[PDB]
Parts: sequence; structure tokens; C-alpha cells
Amino acid sequence: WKPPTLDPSTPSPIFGGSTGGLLRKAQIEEFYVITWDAKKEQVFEMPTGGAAIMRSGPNLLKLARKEQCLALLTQLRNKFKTDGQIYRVFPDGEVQYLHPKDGVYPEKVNAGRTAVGAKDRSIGKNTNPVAVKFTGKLGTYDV
Amino acid sequence: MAAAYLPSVLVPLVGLVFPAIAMASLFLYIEKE
Amino acid sequence: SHAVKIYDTCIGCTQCVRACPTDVLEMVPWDGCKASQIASAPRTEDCVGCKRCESACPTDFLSVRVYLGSETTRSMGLAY
Amino acid sequence: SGLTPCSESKGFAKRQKNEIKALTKRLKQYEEGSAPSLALKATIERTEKRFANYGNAGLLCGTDGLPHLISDPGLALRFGHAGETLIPTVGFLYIAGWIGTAGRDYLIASKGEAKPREKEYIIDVPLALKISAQGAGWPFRVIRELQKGTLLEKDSNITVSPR
Amino acid sequence: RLWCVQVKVLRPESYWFNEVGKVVSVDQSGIRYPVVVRFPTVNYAGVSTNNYSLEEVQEV
Amino acid sequence: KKVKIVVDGNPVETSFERWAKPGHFSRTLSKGPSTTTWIWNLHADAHDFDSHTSDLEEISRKVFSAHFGQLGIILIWLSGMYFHGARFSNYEAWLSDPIHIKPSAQVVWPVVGQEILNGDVGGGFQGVQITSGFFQLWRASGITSELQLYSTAIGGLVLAAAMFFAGWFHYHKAAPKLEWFQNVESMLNHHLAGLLGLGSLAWAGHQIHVSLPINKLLDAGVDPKEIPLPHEFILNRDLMAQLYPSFSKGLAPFFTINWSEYSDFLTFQGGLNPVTGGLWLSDQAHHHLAIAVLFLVAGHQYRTNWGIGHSIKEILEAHKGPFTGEGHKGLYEILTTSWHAQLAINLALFGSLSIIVAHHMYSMPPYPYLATDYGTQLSIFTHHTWIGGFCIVGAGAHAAIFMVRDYDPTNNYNNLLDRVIRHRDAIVSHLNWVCIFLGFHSFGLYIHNDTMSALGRPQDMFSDTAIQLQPVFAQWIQNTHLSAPQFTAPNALAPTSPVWGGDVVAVGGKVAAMPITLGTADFMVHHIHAFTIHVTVLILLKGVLYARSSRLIPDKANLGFRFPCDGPGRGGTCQVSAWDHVFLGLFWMYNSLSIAIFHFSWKMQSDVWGTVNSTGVSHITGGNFSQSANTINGWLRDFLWAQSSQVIQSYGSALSAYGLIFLGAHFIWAFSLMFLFSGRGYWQELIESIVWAHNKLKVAPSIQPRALSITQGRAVGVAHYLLGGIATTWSFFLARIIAVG
Amino acid sequence: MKNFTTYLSTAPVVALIWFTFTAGLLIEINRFFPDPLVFSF
Amino acid sequence: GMLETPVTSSPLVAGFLSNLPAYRIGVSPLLRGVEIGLVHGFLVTGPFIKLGPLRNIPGVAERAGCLSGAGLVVILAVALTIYGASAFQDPLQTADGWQKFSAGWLVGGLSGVAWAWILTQT
Ligand SMILES: CC1=C(C/C=C(\C)CCC[C@H](C)CCC[C@H](C)CCCC(C)C)C(=O)c2ccccc2C1=O
Ligand code: SF4
Repeated sequence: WKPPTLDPSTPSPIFGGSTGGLLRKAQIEEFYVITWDAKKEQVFEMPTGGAAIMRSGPNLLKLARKEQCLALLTQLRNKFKTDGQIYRVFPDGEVQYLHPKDGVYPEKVNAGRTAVGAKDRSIGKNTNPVAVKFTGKLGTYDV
Repeated sequence: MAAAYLPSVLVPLVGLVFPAIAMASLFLYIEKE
Repeated sequence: SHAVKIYDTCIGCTQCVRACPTDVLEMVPWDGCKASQIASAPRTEDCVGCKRCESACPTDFLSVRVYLGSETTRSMGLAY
Repeated sequence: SGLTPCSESKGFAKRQKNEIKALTKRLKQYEEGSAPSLALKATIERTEKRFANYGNAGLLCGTDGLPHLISDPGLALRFGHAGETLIPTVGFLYIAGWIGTAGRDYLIASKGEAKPREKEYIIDVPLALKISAQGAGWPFRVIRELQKGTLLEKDSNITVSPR
Repeated sequence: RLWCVQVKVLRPESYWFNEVGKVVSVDQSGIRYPVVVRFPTVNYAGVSTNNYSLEEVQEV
Repeated sequence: KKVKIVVDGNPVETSFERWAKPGHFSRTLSKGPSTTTWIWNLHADAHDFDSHTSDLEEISRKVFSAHFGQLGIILIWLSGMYFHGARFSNYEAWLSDPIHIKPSAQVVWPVVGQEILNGDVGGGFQGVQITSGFFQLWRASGITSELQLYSTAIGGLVLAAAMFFAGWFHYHKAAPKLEWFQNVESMLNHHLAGLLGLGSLAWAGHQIHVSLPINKLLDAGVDPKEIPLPHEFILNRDLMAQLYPSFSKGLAPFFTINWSEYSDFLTFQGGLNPVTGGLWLSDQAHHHLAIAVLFLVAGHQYRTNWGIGHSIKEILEAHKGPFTGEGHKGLYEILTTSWHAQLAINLALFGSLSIIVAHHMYSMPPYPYLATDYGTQLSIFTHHTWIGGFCIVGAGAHAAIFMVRDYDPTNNYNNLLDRVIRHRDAIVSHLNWVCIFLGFHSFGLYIHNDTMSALGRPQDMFSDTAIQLQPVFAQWIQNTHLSAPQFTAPNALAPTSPVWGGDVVAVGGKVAAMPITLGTADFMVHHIHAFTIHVTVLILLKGVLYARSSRLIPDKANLGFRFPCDGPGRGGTCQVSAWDHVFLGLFWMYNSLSIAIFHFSWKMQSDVWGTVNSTGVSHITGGNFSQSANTINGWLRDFLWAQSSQVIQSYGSALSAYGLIFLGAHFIWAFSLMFLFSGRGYWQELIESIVWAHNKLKVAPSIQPRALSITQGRAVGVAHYLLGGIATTWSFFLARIIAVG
Repeated sequence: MKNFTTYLSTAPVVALIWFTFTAGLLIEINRFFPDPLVFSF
Repeated sequence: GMLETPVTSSPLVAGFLSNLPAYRIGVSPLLRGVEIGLVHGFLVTGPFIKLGPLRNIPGVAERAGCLSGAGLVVILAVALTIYGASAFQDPLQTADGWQKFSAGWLVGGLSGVAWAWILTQT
């Protein structure tokens, strides 16, 4: 499996526009792009408010937050049974592929993933905050 | 009171001139990168 | 960014991963539980801190813990 | 406390006279034998009986002409004020122990059933009436359970938070 | 350790610390918390079961 | 296609089996409690029929039978009101002397000293003075004896039992199907022509044949026992023609279209009856006849079974324009499938109607001796204002519930609902700016006046004797309505109300109605009203528009209508739900309506109500509204501090219950702040310690004690806040206006 | 009749009956023995 | 994406906005500040003259109102100056451009205050 590339010529869903879309943060900080392949032309609910018509075939939607893209992807997976891909786009043009990160959805266990944030103890075995004073650590969970 | 002109100078200074300079300088300080 | 830690009481029920609205969590292979999988938090820079994962966790006490830390644009959930 | 008995207090008698005078002033606008006249006359009779009973009870009155209660069990016993606080204390403590013991017995009886939570919102009324009648003899059973050590759960069997 | 045997929970952060539950099953594949215990009361999440290690449960 | 009766026979067995199973209606709650949260959840979810089942037919049947139950309860309440008038009242004595006798229909039992509340209301009677206005309503209907009140009480209880029977019958025996409920064209035709139209016609018949001659004899000075009974006027036409000579001509002028012969009892006088201070009953009879004809015409608009008539779907789909996309398309499907959208519309209009009723009943008092009963006038204005505000907040709530639960984007593409959602940010931002501007330029005027008065500069104030803010538009409207009988309504003898101008209507030496002049203080308080209404609208509309999503939480519809938060993340998301917007809108509606009723009370006590002596009119507070209502200090001193003297010195009199309720309502309002200012984590930990104490003595309950949920904590806080504040104002108002009125 | 008596045994109905009995007992005691302030006869 | 309306996307609206000194095609930022300051500083003296604490004293009212307007202009010039030092750490959206804009605002505002005083005196 390889990470897909973003095609910026992908058509957008039929939408009349809304006041809930992108702002200055998209131009100067980052924005997000969700792409999916619709089986048929149908009406879906925008995460920013209102009803849009997704076109048959590939679709491309630009959204301000990753949470908006994942809410739309949850709607697409649960209601329309459609998979999707989420990218992060930077103002310099760099595109970072986000979801699903290794091609498998994160709820399904996949080989080649490494545990990060794992602690080899139960939560009641954390030390006392007096033990991490003047150490620079975030807290007893950081040691 | 002695030097009765002093409230007419110091009250505008402490009440208007000093807070304006203080907020301007603190705003420039908290916005500094 | 917020800190998300997974403790070894995790039973690999995948509920925290399904509850996450910003794709912070995933299941990796493991051997410490019957389901042979544990939750992991590789993308805590996208964690908003909603603690939906802790609401979804069935273990007592929680196996997934979210510690709110320094706030960024992503963690404050800002679209502007 | 420097108080005077209400039977010889001038403020007490003045208050009785003023209350009777106000009720009689209200009384003169109605004809005799009418319902408001009878109601006001009954109120006047109740006022007179109440002031007489408070004077006869040995209540102590302040400078305001109002009865003051004595709650120290020493001063109440050696000066005849035990009916103000001490005997009501004994009566309340008996009834409160009755209610608490009846509730405890009902909870303990419902603990042994197959659905212990069911009896807490759908009351076993015959069982509650039987347990409620048995709460009269609460001090004997409670003091025996205290001596036997069965009144208290052991500390090892009670959940606590980490310290 | 047996089946349907009363055990006392010794995990301090558990909701059922110092409380008695019934053993549902004990896993034999060497997992970290193999003892499955059913409790008559729910915790704050409405859950009635939890997994404990061998040292976290004492037979009563 | 065809409008017809369709029911299902015996759908639900009539049995007590589910009465013994609390929570039976809910899939989650039927399993029984584990914690104490189940106790509250059972009452909170009891009437959420759409949560119990997704079948619209079962929901509709439940709603229909619940409405029958509510009608039965209302009829029980009304029959009790008529019974207490018949049995425990001084209504006949008040009929003989309606000026010097205070109405009373509640008598307390003599026990624990509470018989002091049976005050000397007059008429050889002792009881609690009532402010509901039933006596004036009964006098206007022509009721002259306790026997007629007894008959209405018995007949009301029979109809109450018929309503409870119909609710049982139409749920357990013959429950109508879904297509019966969706006949909105037939429902509108029947409720306009048959309910409102025939109701107005029947009441016009009662007014003409009973209310007009009995009240004419009452105002002529005839003793009520010597007045003939209403059926004597029905049977003897000559007795009717003695008072109204057109009755000698019979029904011939009606059928020969000589309607002007009926001008003696079908009038257009306008104004008030000088004897009673109420509206002319002949005017009301003509009003109800005209309203009946208009509603009978209005009820023939919609097509049911005979081809002619309008289809509401066609009207909605035809009304679209260039700015509005698909227009009203899809609204018929919304309003025939969502009970919550219908409840939102109907609650908004019903609440607005209640407030309009309050204003029109004070300004044009329609009952004899209502206007000079200042307690009744203040009470009914305040009551109907509060009912209106609560219904409008409920309209916002159920609009939000529709948006969360019943909204479908597939059926709403580029229609009005979709386009409103698509510019919700513009709407909310513009409304926010309007609210900020209104708050500044209304409340800051008061702050400016308070600062100027406190700085010893009354010439720099906003007042009539200073910088003036004259409400010139309202003054022009008042002058136009005063001059209406001259040109724009020449057949009206008088203006609709004395409040527009003209003379003082006095009944028994007291002002019934008089001109209400508007100055700078009226301008300021009216813009305060505009500001508070706009903020309440902002909260409720923001809750409706962002109920499904926002930039903060994009999947808010999946969390539901009523949820506490989405966690401490994104900076903190407490109270994002539309329910919490209803929760805040309740406070703001309370603030708005409190200012409205304070404005009413002070303005009528200062400029309308009072005693008419030989020299002129001496008002209750002596015209101090125009002098001091332009400052916050003026309000706090001259209204709040001055007018609360009656409720704080009411002890030892019949009004002492108002002093007790004043104190207890302050307590209840303060008690609410512990729920509002705190959170359930503290209470759960405190409950853990208390549970430890109960576990030590083996008295820990099996139903595990939990602190209230976050939403329940908010609901309890706002409920106790509203109850405490409203009952504080209630006791203050009633004690003040009964003692000084 | 069993289901009806089970409904009457639910907590709010039992509370209504018990508090009606207790309130009535207190009311009738204060009616038969008006103004009791002290335990004196 | 972005909602467009006749208020936002008219030829007449875009024509009116383009002729404003903040949006004109080629104008130095000092001159844009000069026109903006002239227009604003002329306007602000009106409320100060007609509603100030000395509004009922003839002669002193206009002078006090114009001095108040000049003080407001000076305060807003300070606010513009400290805005530019923070926001910049289109020639208008630069540090030097905003410095020239602030200087032009101050000059134009004082000129507008003086012109309002002259007009009230004539
Ligand atoms: C005080 C408080 C509590 C504690 C209040 C609780 C737990 C409610 C207690 C209500 C009653 C009194 C509990 C017992 C109810 C029984 C049915 C009564 C039986 C007693 C007999 C006499 C009838 C909260 O839980 C809370 C939660 C969220 C925000 C604020 C608050 C808050 O302010
Ligand atoms: S404080 Fe309460 S309401 Fe706010 S985010 Fe935390 S849990 Fe939710």
C-alpha cells in the first residue's frame, strides 16, 4: 500500500455556498481536504451547515478543520457506505495525507503499527507529583 | 491646602496620561514576538 | 498539545478509537490482553481534548487517559 | 437569666390585651350569630386559653413579654422547665430512632431478596407495616447490636478512595 | 481463581475496592489481567465487570 | 385523496400491568434502576413520545389522548373555580355592591392560627381575596345566583369526565390512523369554521339573549334577585323588547337584510360603559357575530372532498422567488410529519397571543367593574404576560428539537430552511450587533442619568425637563387613534380605548381608564424592552440555527438535542446543546418580562390608577414615573423600596401570606444558585463520603445514590430560579395592589 | 387487582398515603389541642 | 464555497468600495490616512460640540468640542501607531506603510478638527 496523492482537479459537490466555510486560517495557517468516490448522485449534509449534492464519481471538499472532515467521513461511512481520504494542505502547497494513515481504518488492528503513549502499568501505579518536582516533566504520567 | 494646583495636574496624569502609556507599552510588550 | 496515554489494563475493545473525532487513536498488535490488540495515540497533536475516548472506555479505572496540556490552534478546535 | 414568669409579666398581659382588643375591633363589624362573628369569637377564646395555658405552664418571659425556653437540662430540672426542651428531646429522639431503625430493618430485609433494588421503589407494604410496628422496641435491639458488634460494618468491607 | 468464587478486590483505584465480586472466568493464555469479576453494583460508567490480575483479587 | 374516518379497533389493552412497571415505555428504563438517576430519567422521558418509538402513528395517538387528558384536567380546574364561587364565596353580596366589596372565593380552615387569612373582604364574608377576575366574568355572563354557578360546576365535571373518557377511548378502543391525523386541510377547515366560527356565533347568541338584558338591568340599578332569569328573556319576547325594541320585529330584519333595525343591541359605540367601566356588551355581541361570520368564511378555504378549495402544498410550492431558491417547497412535508415543528409554530403564536391579550385586556377592559379592581387588572396582565413568555421559550425549544431530530437534508435542498441554515453566521452576527447596540443605547442612557444625577447635574440628564427623548411616533399613533371617530371610522362613536386621549372614565370614584401619555421615561423603557426581547431572540435563534453543527462541534446533531457538553477540550464546550440555549433563554425571558411587568405596575400606579375627587385625579404614587423612572436609582427607590412596604408590613393581617411567600420565594431563588453555580463532581464526591457513613451502619441503599446529571442540575437551577423570582414579584404585586387598591 | 395494588405500592403513592396520614395526624392534633408550645398539661 | 450576495458581489458595491481611500488603486498610504483623518476628524467634533458638558455656553461650546475632537484624534493616532508596531513585525499592510498611514491620520484629523472649528466660527 502507498499513500494516495491529492488531485486538485477533482470536482466539488454541488453547493450554493454558505457562511460556514473557510476563513483566513485556510490561506495563512492550514486547511483540510476530504476526497471520496460516490456511487451515485445524492444529497448529503455539510458539516458546516446545509445540504449539498455529491456528484457521481470522485468528489473534493475543502474544510477548515480535521474534525469537520472526519465528521463528514463518519457520515459517508455510516449513511452512504463510502470510504474517503483526508489530506492536510499547507499555504506553501505541501499536502500531508492524514486518514486512513496506513490505508486501514484505525479501529481495525493492522500490522506494522507501533504503540505510542503506552504505559506498562495500571493507572493507579503512577507516582506522586512531589516526585517530579523540578524535573521539567509534564506530570506523573510523563515518567 | 498647600500647592492646591497639584491635584489638577497629578489627577489627569495618574488617571489619563499614565494609564494610556501603561496600556500602550504593555500591549506592545504582550504582542512582541 | 494534550497528552494521551494508554495503560496496560486495555482490553482492546476499540471503542476509544471509534469515539475519537479527530483520529488520534488506533489499535496496534499486542499480547497483554485476550483481544491481542492495544490502543495507541500516535497523533496527539490533533487531540482536541474532548475525552470521548475516556467516556467510551469500559475498564475500571480508565485505560486511556487524556491530560490537557498546552493549547494550540488544533487543540482549541479553531476554524479561524 | 433575669427573666420573670409569664403569669406575672406585664408585657405578657399587655400582649394578651392587645390581641384580644384587635380581634374585638374586627368583631364589631359583623352581626351576632353570623359565621364571621362565630369564627372571631372562637379565635378570641383560643387566644385567651393559649395565654392562660402559657401562664400556667411556668414559662419565663423576657422584657418583650414573650416566653423564653430553657434548654440546659440542669436549669430545666431544678426550676420546672423540663417540658420545654428536655422532654421534647426525649420524645423526638425516640421517634427518630424508631424511623431510622424501621428504615434500616427494611433495607436489611430487602438486601436478602433476589431483586434488592425492586423493594426500594415498589414498597413491600405488608413487610413495611410489620417492620414499622416493630420499631417501638428499637433501643433494646439497637443497643444489643452495638454490644454484639453487628451494628457496624467492618472497615475492610467498605470501599474507600485512594489516599 | 476458581469459577463463581467470591473474591475481594485489592486494586485501590477500582470502584469496587474492598468489595466482593463473583469470578466469571480466568484466562489461561498469560494475559496481564486474566480474572474476570462480575459485581452486583455498577460503577460510575454503568459497568458491572472488570478484569483483575492474580494479586489484585483475594478469595473470600 | 379522500378525507375519511379511519381508526384501529382495540389497539391497546386497558390493564394495570404497566402501571406496576415504571419505565415500561422506554427500552432503556424498563429494566429497572441501578442508580438514582433512573428515578429522574423516568419522569424526564415520560412525555417524550418520539423517544419511546419511531412510529409516527403511535406518537400521534399518544398526543391525541394526552390532549384529551389535558382538556379534562382544565375542565376539572374550571369546574372547581365555578364551585368555589358557588359555595365558598361572597359573589351575591358582591353583585349587590361591586364597588365596596372585595371578591373572595377561598376560605381557609381554622387550624394552627391560619384563620387570620380569612380577611374582612366585605359582604358579611371572610376569606382570601381573589384576583383572577371570575366575579366580573360571571357578572358579564349574566350569572346572578350561586345555583347557576353550581350548574356550571356540575356540567363542567360531566364534560371533564367525557374528556377523560375520550382520551381512553381514542387510545385503547378506537385509535385513529396516521392518515387521519395528516388531514391538515380538513383540520383547518373544521377548526376555523366549526371551532372558532361556531364558538363565536354561539357566544354572540349567549351575549345577545342573556348577557345584554341582565347587565342592562344591573346597570339600571335593579336588584339582582328582582332581575328575571335568562330563560324568561328567551321565552317572553315582550320582556326582551322592553329593553331592546328591535326584538319586537323578530328575525324578520335579519332575513330581509334590514340589519340596521338591530342597531339598539348590535352597536359600534366603542369606548367604555360609564356605569361599569367595561366595554359595551352590545359592542361585544356585534364583535362576536362579525368574528363568527369571518371565521365561517375562513373555514371554507381548503380542499377536502368536493373539488373546490386550496391545496396547502400547492400554495407553499407556488410561493418562491429569485432571492429564496426553492422557496416554501418541502414545508408541507415537514409540518405534516413533525409534531415538534407544529408545536414550535403554535407555541410561538399562542404565547404572542397571550401577551397581546394582556395588553388589550388592560387597555379596553371587557368586564364590568374589572378596571377599578386594580388587583385583578395587575394580576391578569402579569399572568398572561408570563404565560406568553414561557410559551415563546418553548417555541424555541421545540424548533431546536425539530432541527436535531426531524430535520432531513435530503428533503430540504435549497429551500428556505436550507438557505437560512446556510447563512446562520450572518444572522447571528447581525443580531449580536443589534443586541449590543440596543444594550448600549438603552441601558447606558440609564447609567448616564444615574451618573448625572449623582454628580449634581440634572440638566445633563435624559429627561422631560432636560435633554428630551420624546417618543414621537407613538405620540402620533395615539393622536391618530384619538381622532379616528372623526374621519377614518365615522360610524364609531368613541375611540377604542381611553388610553389614546380624551376624558377620564371613573367608576365609584376610582379611575377605570384614562389617557396614558408617553415621555422620555416611556421611550427609555420601550427601548429596554426592545433590547431584552432581541437578546432572548438571539439566544433562542442561535440555539435553533446551531443545533446540528457549528465550527466548534461539527457533529452536534449526533450528540442529540439535550446533552451537557462535549468535554473540556476545544477550550471547553460546556452548554453547546440547543437545550442549554433554551436554558439561558429562560433567564433572559424572565429578565425581559420582569421589566415589562414592572413598567406596567409603576406606570399604571403613577399615571392611570387613582381616586377621582372633585378637584381632579390623585394617583396611587402621584405621578412619580415621569420624574424618576429615568434612573436605576429611581426604580430601586421609588418602585422597589417604596412599593414593597405593603408586603413587608403585611404580618398580622390577611395579607401576611404574601409576606411569607415573599420571604420563601427569595429563599427559593437563592436556593437555585447552588445548582447553577456548582457542578456535579463535587456533589458526587460528597455523596461518596455520605455513602461511606451509610455503609458503616449498614444503611446503604441498593439503588445507588448519584448526584444529579449536569443537565438536571441546570434544569433544577433554572426552575427554582424562575419559581423564586416570579413568586417574589407575585407576592410583592398582590400585597401592594390589594392593600393600596 | 394484583397489578393495581402493586401500583399503589410504588414509592410516590406510598409517600402520598404516608404523608397524608402524617400531615392529617399533625393537623388533627393541633386542632384538638390548639397552640402546643410546651409539654405541660 | 463562500456565499456571495448582491451586498457582497454587486458591481455598484465594488465600485463604491474601490473609490474609498482605503481601497483606491494607486494612493500612498500617507495620503489615504490624510483623507480618512480629514473625514473622521471633521465628523467627531459634532457630537462633542452639540452634546458636551459646555454645550449651553456660547463660544466655549465649539472650542471645547473641537478640543475634545482633537484629543480623540490624538488618542486614535496613538492607537494606530501601536497597532502597526504589533501587527507588522499591499504597501498599507506593512510596518512603514502603517507608520505613514498613522502620520497621515494624525495630520488629517487635526486638519479636519481645525476645519470644523473654522466652519462653526463662520
Ligand atoms: C445540591 C446539588 C446537588 C445535590 C442534590 C441532589 C443529589 C438531589 C437530592 C434530592 C432529594 C432530596 C434526594 C432524595 C430523594 C428521595 C426520593 C426522597 C426520599 C425522602 C423521603 C422523606 C420522601 C447535585 O447533585 C448537583 C448536580 C449538578 C449541579 C448542581 C448540583 C447541586 O447543586
Ligand atoms: S465542566 Fe462539566 S459541562 Fe463543562 S466541559 Fe467539563 S464536564 Fe462538560
